[PDB]
Amino acid sequence: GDRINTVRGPITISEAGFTLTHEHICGSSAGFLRAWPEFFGSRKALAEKAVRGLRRARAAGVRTIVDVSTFDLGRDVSLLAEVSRAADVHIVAATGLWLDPPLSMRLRSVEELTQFFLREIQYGIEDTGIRAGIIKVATTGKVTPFQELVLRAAARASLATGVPVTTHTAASQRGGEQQAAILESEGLSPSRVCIGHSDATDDLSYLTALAARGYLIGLDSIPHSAIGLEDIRSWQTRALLIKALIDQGYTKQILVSNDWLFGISSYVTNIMDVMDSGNPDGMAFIPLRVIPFLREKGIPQETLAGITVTNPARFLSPT
Amino acid sequence: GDRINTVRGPITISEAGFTLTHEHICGSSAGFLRAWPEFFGSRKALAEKAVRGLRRARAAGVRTIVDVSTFDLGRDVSLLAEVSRAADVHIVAATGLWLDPPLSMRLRSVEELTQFFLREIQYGIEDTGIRAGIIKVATTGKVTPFQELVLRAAARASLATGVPVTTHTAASQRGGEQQAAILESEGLSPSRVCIGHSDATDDLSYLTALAARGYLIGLDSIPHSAIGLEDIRSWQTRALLIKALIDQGYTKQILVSNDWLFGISSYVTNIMDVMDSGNPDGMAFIPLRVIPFLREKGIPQETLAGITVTNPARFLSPTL
Ligand SMILES: C[As](C)(=O)[O-]
Ligand SMILES: C[As](C)(=O)[O-]
Ligand SMILES: [Zn+2]
Ligand SMILES: [Zn+2]
Ligand SMILES: [Zn+2]
Ligand SMILES: [Zn+2]
Repeated sequence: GDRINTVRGPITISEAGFTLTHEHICGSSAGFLRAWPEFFGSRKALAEKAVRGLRRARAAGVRTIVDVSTFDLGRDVSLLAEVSRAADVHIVAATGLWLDPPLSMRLRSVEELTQFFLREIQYGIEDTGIRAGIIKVATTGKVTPFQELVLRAAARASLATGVPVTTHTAASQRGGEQQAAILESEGLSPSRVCIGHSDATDDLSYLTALAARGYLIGLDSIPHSAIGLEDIRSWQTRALLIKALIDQGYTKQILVSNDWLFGISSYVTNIMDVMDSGNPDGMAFIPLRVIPFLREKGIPQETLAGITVTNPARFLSPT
Repeated sequence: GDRINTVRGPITISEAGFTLTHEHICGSSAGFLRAWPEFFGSRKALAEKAVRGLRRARAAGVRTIVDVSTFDLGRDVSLLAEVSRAADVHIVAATGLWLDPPLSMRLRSVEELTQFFLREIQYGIEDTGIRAGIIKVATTGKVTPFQELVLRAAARASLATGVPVTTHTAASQRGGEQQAAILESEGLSPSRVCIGHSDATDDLSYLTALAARGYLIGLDSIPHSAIGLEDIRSWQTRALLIKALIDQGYTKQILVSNDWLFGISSYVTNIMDVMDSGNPDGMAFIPLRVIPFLREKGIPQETLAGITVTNPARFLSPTL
């Protein structure tokens, strides 16, 4: 496919440019932003903060982000569109389900879920006409029966439309292997799938084996190590996983991001200020800090451009 | 004090008339109706079905319903307003939380939840300006820590505004007991509280003990017995609890409803069809079947009017 769905409409592959493949404008819950905007100060304040942040990321070279907020992460695509336009940064929206499905999702069959994901990709999200360009799934180490249904529905929607699938995994339980087995049982190519939060451990055997099968490896939370006052595991250590996979021959399988946001209600109160204090760069942390760090370790310009431009383009191109 | 908030604005107490105090337009989940309207055929189809159902209720004497759908039951107050205007039936909307709070609610403190309930009562729901006139709270048998926070936030919002609290219980587990204990610890008067789904038990000692403390008793799911699930008890057995509480001297404490809905996504697919087959009268079941049954059992008109008109008016009218 020669075009990608964004919250402002379709764009050509070449227009995506430097792309952060796992980000959020807001981390919330379905209906929450509209029912309780003053949780974030106001909707206007949240939008203004997001625009300031996206504009700074753009100044640092970012051209596109993929907002991997699903329905149950409180995705408000109208907000995504507002901020995309004002920051002049492309935003790709997601369908799928994260870890907080309400009853009206949890009690659905695989066939029903498949039709929901297809609606969001092929028709539009809500009444907005904005179409999703990626399918987000989350599991909790040992995949539950419902999460298995979500994975199967995601695979079927991907096979029907060509849009990729991206996952949430938990640290330590090597969640990508369980996810990969289920997705392949549906006939989905690994080249359509990113195993996310893969920078949460240093298990290189796990990462390389997935990469060797053709999975994209989401090293997508690099600055999360900077949130704490003095995290035992540094952001540099997370960033060195990028170099490790390059050195093993898997440059083409790497996707990098911040997994940042501008507001969060899906966590206890006041975490946003801790996050912003630890990583004032926000979404600009990848281009301003991680890229120069890797350059200094001797990774060539061509390799960094391949990771930040070519790999996301190949991933997002409907195939 | 003389006015109740509805989805079309304030009404006077006298305007409420025959009021069904526990009902739903749609039983769903936050965000769901707008993300997947075709689950219900279409939004338009859902709306039209609800308008017909409310017009039928109106023709059977109903003038107001209290839609006790909370945020997490997917309450869409814009839908309520549209259907209210088309059916010419008053609808009182709810704040509070039911049994499916999302993470962004589950992680909130009691102070935060209190602010949310207050905003929905004092400012409006979403950006609609439609204010809630009741606070709904749900618990399961033994109250969980989060449900306790919800109860306390509900009490605090009620005490600040005069708006009443109505509950979901598992009557078979005598759930009203733990609810009452928590609500009273906050200084809430039982006369501001309806212990709901109380018709799901035959334990009259449980019901009368609550009534003796001044709680309103929600005998609010009568036709759910006419459907196959829940229990083997008949709807007449449930309706006889109304007579039982009258005879025990608690007429003033009784509230009656159907707990009906016109669409449902927070259960298995097609359950709405099963429900409609078992209760073709919908929200008209109370006035068309239960009221005549009680008349046949010798309950006088004045008593029935007290239960269906006076008691809801006293309950809903904001009061300190
Ligand atoms: C919304 As997240 C902490 O799973 O990237
Ligand atoms: C929405 As109900 C089944 O608790 O009245
Ligand atoms: Zn995640
Ligand atoms: Zn994320
Ligand atoms: Zn209930
Ligand atoms: Zn109910």
